Amino acid sequence: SDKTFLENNQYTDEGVKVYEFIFGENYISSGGLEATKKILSDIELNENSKVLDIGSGLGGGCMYINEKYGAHTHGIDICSNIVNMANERVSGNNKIIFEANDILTKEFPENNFDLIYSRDAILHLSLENKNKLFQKCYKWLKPTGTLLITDYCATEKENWDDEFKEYVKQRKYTLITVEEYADILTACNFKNVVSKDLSDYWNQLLEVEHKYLHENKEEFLKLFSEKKFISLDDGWSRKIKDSKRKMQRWGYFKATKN
Ligand SMILES: Nc1ncnc2c1ncn2[C@@H]1O[C@H](CSCC[C@H](N)C(=O)O)[C@@H](O)[C@H]1O
Ligand SMILES: CCN(CC)Cc1cc(Nc2ccnc3cc(Cl)ccc23)ccc1O
Ligand SMILES: CCN(CC)Cc1cc(Nc2ccnc3cc(Cl)ccc23)ccc1O
Repeated sequence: SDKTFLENNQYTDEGVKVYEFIFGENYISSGGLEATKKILSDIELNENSKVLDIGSGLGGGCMYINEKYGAHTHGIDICSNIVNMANERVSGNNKIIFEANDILTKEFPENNFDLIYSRDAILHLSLENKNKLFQKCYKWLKPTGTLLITDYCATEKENWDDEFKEYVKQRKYTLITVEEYADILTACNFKNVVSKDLSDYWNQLLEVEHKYLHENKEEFLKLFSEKKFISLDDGWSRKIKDSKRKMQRWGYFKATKN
């Protein structure tokens, strides 16, 4: 599937390390540890709780959830190179496992998890694939369970410019509106569906990251190339510009089963 594509483009080892430089250790998405603390601030779990992280990446989210709650965390990520990196950071901790697998082919028992959690990963999935995932997610949640998601969203396609279309095409993203996304969750039988466009906050995160990149660019070049620097600088500039003009949006979704 998109495995070899992702492993050999956006999520190369070098690419992942660059992301870590800007998001912080163990994170490859928006706001790293700080945003994660915010996203989980109203979430209640204990040591016996069971957590699924969809697209767990370098594992920072699972580590934080286990650190904060003592919960059992199980991360699934389709990139084997990323999974291997994550595994090497949690070798001592038996309540944190990662597994290399497409979440779509992954099989789980019904009523399994207290929390199903995903941060900026579901944008990789086609529209059809987003639907079957959430139906599988519904099954997997215990009756007392919560689904918790951040994901890239967008304005309708008639408002995309050429550059945004090209970015979405070459990254093989499928981006829908916050409303279209919320619609899928209700269609997949979830209750208490809560949707928020967090683009103002996302823009603040991107700004901190962008400033941080420039402030620490000497340390950056010590580890990476000037080519990788320009590319990253350029990409953040565009995400900042596009969230400002409401073209690219950051969706937050929180839902239950009953
Ligand atoms: N079909 C799929 N199944 C499982 N993981 C997938 C997937 N499609 C994309 N991914 C993964 O989703 C991750 C998105 S990047 C963000 C990773 C992590 N949630 C964090 O915030 O740091 C990537 O590591 C990618 O490999
Ligand atoms: C290298 C690791 N760093 C980047 C500077 C992580 C990181 C921190 C931030 N800072 C912040 C995140 C969330 N809330 C914040 C609130 C305030 Cl008043 C200040 C900084 C915040 C933003 C993005 C980001 O990626
Ligand atoms: C000459 C100008 N061209 C180069 C071919 C610039 C150009 C950049 C892009 N890259 C991008 C456009 C919008 N958002 C982006 C976000 C990120 Cl994280 C990275 C690249 C982006 C796409 C098409 C395009 O034509």
